[PDB]
Amino acid sequence: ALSNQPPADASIPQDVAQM
Amino acid sequence: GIPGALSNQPP
Amino acid sequence: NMVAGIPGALSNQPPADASIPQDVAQMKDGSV
Amino acid sequence: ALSNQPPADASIPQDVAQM
Amino acid sequence: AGIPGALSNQPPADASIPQDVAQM
Amino acid sequence: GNMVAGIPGALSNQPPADASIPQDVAQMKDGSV
Amino acid sequence: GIPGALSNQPP
Amino acid sequence: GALSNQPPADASIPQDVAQM
Amino acid sequence: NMVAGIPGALSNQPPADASIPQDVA
Amino acid sequence: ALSNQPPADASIPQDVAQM
Amino acid sequence: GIPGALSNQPPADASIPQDVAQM
Amino acid sequence: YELDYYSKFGHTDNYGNLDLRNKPYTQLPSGFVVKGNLNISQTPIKKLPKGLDVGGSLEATNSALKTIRSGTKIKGYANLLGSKIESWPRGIKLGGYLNLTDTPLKTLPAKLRVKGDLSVIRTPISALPEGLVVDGNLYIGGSALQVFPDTMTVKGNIFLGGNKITKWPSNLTLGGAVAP
Amino acid sequence: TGAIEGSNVNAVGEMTALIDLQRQFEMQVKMMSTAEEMDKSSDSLLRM
Amino acid sequence: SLFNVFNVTGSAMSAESVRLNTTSSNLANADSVSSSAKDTYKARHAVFGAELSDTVPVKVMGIVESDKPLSAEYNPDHPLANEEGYIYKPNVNVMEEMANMISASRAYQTNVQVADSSKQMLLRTLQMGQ
Amino acid sequence: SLFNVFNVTGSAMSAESVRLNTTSSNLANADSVSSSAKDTYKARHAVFGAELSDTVPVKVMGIVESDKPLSAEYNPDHPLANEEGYIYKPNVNVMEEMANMISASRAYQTNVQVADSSKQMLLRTLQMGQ
Amino acid sequence: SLFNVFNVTGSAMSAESVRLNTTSSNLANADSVSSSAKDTYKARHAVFGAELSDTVPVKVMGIVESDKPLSAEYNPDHPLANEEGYIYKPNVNVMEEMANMISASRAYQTNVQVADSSKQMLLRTLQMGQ
Amino acid sequence: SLFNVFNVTGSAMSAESVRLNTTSSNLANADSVSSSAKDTYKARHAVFGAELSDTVPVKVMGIVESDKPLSAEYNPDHPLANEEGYIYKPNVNVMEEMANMISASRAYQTNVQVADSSKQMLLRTLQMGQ
Amino acid sequence: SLFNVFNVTGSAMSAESVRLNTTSSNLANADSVSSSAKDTYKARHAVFGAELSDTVPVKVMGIVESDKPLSAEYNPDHPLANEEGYIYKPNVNVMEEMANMISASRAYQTNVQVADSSKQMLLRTLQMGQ
Amino acid sequence: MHPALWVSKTGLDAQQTNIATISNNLANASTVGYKKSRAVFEDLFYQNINQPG
Amino acid sequence: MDRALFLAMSGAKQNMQALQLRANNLANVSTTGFRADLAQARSMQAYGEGHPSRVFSMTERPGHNFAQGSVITTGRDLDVTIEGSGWISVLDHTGKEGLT
Amino acid sequence: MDRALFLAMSGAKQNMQALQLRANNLANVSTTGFRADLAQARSMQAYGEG
Amino acid sequence: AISFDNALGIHQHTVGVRERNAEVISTNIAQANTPGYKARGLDFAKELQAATDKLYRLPTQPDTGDGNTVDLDLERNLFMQNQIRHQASLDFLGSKFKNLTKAIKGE
Repeated sequence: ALSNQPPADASIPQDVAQM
Repeated sequence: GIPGALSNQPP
Repeated sequence: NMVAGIPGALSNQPPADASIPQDVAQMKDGSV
Repeated sequence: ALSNQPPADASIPQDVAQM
Repeated sequence: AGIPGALSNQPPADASIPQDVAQM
Repeated sequence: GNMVAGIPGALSNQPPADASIPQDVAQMKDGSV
Repeated sequence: GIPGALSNQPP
Repeated sequence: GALSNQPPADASIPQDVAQM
Repeated sequence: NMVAGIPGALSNQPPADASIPQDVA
Repeated sequence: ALSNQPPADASIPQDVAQM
Repeated sequence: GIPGALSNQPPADASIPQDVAQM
Repeated sequence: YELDYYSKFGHTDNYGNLDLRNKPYTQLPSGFVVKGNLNISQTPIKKLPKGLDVGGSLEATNSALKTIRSGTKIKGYANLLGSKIESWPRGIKLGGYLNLTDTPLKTLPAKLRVKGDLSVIRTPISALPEGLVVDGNLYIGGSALQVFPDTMTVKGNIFLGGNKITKWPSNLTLGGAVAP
Repeated sequence: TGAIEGSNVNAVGEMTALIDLQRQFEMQVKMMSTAEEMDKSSDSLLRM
Repeated sequence: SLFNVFNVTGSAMSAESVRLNTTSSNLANADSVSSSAKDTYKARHAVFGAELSDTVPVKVMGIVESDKPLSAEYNPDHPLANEEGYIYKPNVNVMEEMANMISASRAYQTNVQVADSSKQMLLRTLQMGQ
Repeated sequence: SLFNVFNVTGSAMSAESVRLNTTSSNLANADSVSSSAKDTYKARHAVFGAELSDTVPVKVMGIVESDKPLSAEYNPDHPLANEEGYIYKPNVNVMEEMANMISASRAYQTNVQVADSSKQMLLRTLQMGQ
Repeated sequence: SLFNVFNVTGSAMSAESVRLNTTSSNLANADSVSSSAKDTYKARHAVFGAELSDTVPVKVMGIVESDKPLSAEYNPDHPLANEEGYIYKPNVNVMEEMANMISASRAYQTNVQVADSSKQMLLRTLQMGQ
Repeated sequence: SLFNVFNVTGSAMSAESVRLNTTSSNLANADSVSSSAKDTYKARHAVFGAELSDTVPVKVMGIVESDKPLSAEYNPDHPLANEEGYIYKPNVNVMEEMANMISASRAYQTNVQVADSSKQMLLRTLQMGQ
Repeated sequence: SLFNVFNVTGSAMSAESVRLNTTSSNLANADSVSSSAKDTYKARHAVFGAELSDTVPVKVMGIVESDKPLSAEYNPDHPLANEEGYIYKPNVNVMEEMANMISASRAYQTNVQVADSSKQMLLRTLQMGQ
Repeated sequence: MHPALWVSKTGLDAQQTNIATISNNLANASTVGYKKSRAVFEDLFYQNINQPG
Repeated sequence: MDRALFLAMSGAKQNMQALQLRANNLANVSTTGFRADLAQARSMQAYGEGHPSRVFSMTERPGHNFAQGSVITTGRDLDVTIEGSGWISVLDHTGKEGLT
Repeated sequence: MDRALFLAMSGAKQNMQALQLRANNLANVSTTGFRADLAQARSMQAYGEG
Repeated sequence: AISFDNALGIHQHTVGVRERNAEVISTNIAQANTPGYKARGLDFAKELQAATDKLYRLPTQPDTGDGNTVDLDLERNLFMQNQIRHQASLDFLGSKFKNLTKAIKGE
């Protein structure tokens, strides 16, 4: 699946609220 | 569409 | 039609062991 | 051998009387 | 034929002779 | 000079709460510097 | 260079 | 690589860097 | 006149093993 | 080395005295 | 020839005068 | 010798099925009751006791069974494959199929009812009894049968298996098909 | 009288025989492997 | 078309690698009571799929959690304990995860053999005639 | 031909797989007093047979149950206890299953060597003519 | 006449092929107890022959069963046992089957080289005077 | 330009070698409390870069020490102890060093295959047209 | 004349084959207290020779047993025990026989390389001038 | 199966029955009028291998 | 191909036979009045033309361990053990006298 | 691969569950008016072709 | 006569069938873990008739709740046999043109 916009970085937070 | 699949985006 | 399900340990079980979700077990027959 | 129709699945009942 | 006491994989029905095994 | 940088391997692939990578190095992952 | 880079020469 | 016109020096492994 | 026998391991061992049939040997 | 007599067959006796 | 070399023939022995006598 | 009460206990499973495979028993006590299935395969038993009751199915494959006496109650099926039975008694209450393949069976009871399938494959039987009713599949392949009675009833398929039938029943209603 | 004679099997004697039979068995297996390895190599002679 | 084979084997290896990472996250969270999202971790299982209707690639159509109940532990003094003192833990089963680890690795390696063997067939076809 | 070896060796690969699965069901049912089908499980054995029909493939002709009597144990208070109070357990012998497990694995792997050996002979037979 | 070497090398290829098929059947039926004690499988072996009445072809003169006594095993549990609880097994020796596998494969491929090199000599003969 | 691949894979060979030698210095100095430069050893790590803007070489831009605090140990009678009785040791973690050793070695070898495969594509390019 | 090389390498290969068979017998008879006629086996060794006075072929000139004493073992209950209860066993040493297995095989294969290389040189001489 | 595997298995099966026989004797150590049972071992058939008959 | 494959195969096959012979002794540790079987190897040279380099090894049963077994005291009148060396004459099912 | 891997896994998994039932019995030895729980295994065959 | 259909024989079609057979075996191995998938077999004689189909394989052992009828032992052997026979078909069909070109050019 070749897109034109670089994929965003994954996020692994301690709380999803402070994300 | 698998009924009730987990998602990959912050709830 | 499309056939699918969870592979591996969970499916290779007798149906009494309700590890597989009910709707996923339905997919193991046929779908469209 | 081969056949023209799919083979049936396997039955693993906890009570053969109810199949 | 061969072995005399082979099993049958079909579920018990008590009405149909199992043809899975070599019933001869 | 629009590069991406960081410590390869085990240090980076821990979740950010570990705080093993220096903050200066960790911020060169978005294309800065 | 890297702000926290280490030198290869004696301190 | 980065070819230079003077031979590189040998690395020094001192037990104490003051005595170098 | 023929020269026949079992080839392989069954003939390349001492005859005291007695694996080859007598008629064949 | 070539000869006119076919080479003799080996013996490998179980006991040499028996021969 | 080499001294002490083994021979490829049964080893003439004792019992059965046949070997003890015939050279 | 003969099976005793204590010897009976050592050949019974949790749900009450008697297993006598290869066991050297010659005769069973009269009025015998089995909680579940009965297996007398490969046994030197030549006769079944009068008043025999089986709570399950009778298994006598490749056995020496020859005589079954009337009044026997069998809840499940009867499997007498490869045995030495020559005739089937009248009045057997059979709750299942009757498999008589490769037996010296010669005679069958008149108006016999089989609640399951029936097998006479490779049997020296010469003719089927009048008024035969079969609720399952009938296999006569390799047997000596060549003439059917005037009236018979088969609710499943009829398999000739190779034997040639010349005289078909006058009154016959078939729920399935006929195969050679 | 009043006693039964058992077997005279020396358990240690059998065990030490076993370990020697294993090693001698394995060494000859290596001889079989190196015999076919030499045979495979000496096949490029006819490989013009 | 042996290039279609590479798609099937390539899709298979992707599917088996997804299952391995799912197994890795199950082993790492077999004793985790808390979570970022305020819901107890449930054992995850990627769902394979086949669009049978020649070459049928295997596709992962999503991760589906096991429906087995969370294993409750009597820990009355734990801060997260309920009114009756029970804390709930993931329903990960150790034995079934080890089988998935063994199965995912073996299924991954056998698809490499098919891809390598299919690669030789295509190269041999290039030599046809020439 | 050398391709017949693949059919013969391949049949043994399936044959030893049947005996392995039978042994697995024996080990898993060595302590099962109850059973669906109203039958106290008895030890099952896969009886191999040469189907002569040069090349002699091996076929499984059917699974046969053990002739040993069931192990009776006095458990009077069990719901499955008879009038005398004995419950019956399968006649699975652990030692023979472990021996069968070893033999089935050893025989399975030596059939792989024969298939591999025949594969090389066919490849060299193809290099002739090139 | 013009291809005498091919008829001899080719005969060896057919001869050594039969010996591999026989080896495969012996290993695949090493644990086939079958029934009775005289219908039990026995290790089979091809017999090579050379009629020296130029070139001497190798002809297989039929498959011959081994004369080794059957391997007896005490097992009064198998339903196909006998009065003394013995099941007789095929007289197949794994070590001699492995050696035959090595000998057959190498000898088969050796004749490939001779047959392949024989064609080269024929091709060079056509270039005489050119 | 497949020669550019040799500049990319070859750069990774050096880059993965630096990370391996970095790992060795961390493994050997995980218990070293003293130093020749009067500063306690800290787990060093390489920094990879990609000047993305066709072929993007990977270059090490410098070695950087870990941000983890030094591991303190209560050794009140050691010559190097402080007033509170603690000595400080390098913050080297065994588990991450093993992962670096596994990752760097596998990354080093997977670039050999690309450099070896790219070599073959160039040789066939020279053979084009003839 | 490179055909002489064929004689020398062929004689060397024959000598190595004799040494390998001697090693094979020593390994098989390293545990034999008995013998065919009447004399305990002693470790055999082929004798190579060079008849130097071009090429010097290597010829085997006979088999000579090792002069090491037979290893006496205390087996007093053995039927073949002497007056002191000692039985004698062959003086085969495992370590030196394994070295012979390695040395003979590697020496055998390098002589094939020389003959194959020498075979090419003769062919290029035939093509000289045309 | 290699014959050595089954020969050893017979010894394991034989000793298994011996343990079961011993276990019953110790179970009935207080049973009034009980007689102890002992297991008797004997060697099995001896077969000529290097002879056709 | 080299005849050393079969020379080593014939030794490996015999080592298995000696292993089985020792296995029967261990399977018969508790057997009553059981004499352990002795196992050894014999070297038989392949006499013929050529250099004497090929010698086969085959296992044999030279004898048995006739030592006194371990005596078990049972306190039973119908149990007897032979003191020192001796035998008891018995006839098997074939009516053939044999020592036990 | 072979299905005997999951056939044995489905057996080892149940042994742990049986072990849990026995663990609850021994934890409740001092409990008042506690009725012991019995554990048994049921043999269920996969009926079908083959 | 003298046409490509007769010059090439049936070797022009066998190469295609061995490719289709290899694709199906690759599908079976990949779909071995997906439950509900039924192993597909290809009938060689059917594509022979199509030259001058896609059946189901009946299992030798029961399923384990998946319903998947793929035996990985069988698939590997059938993939090995097909690959060996595929190379032979290329050798047969390849030499058809090599002989054909030598007849035309005479050299």
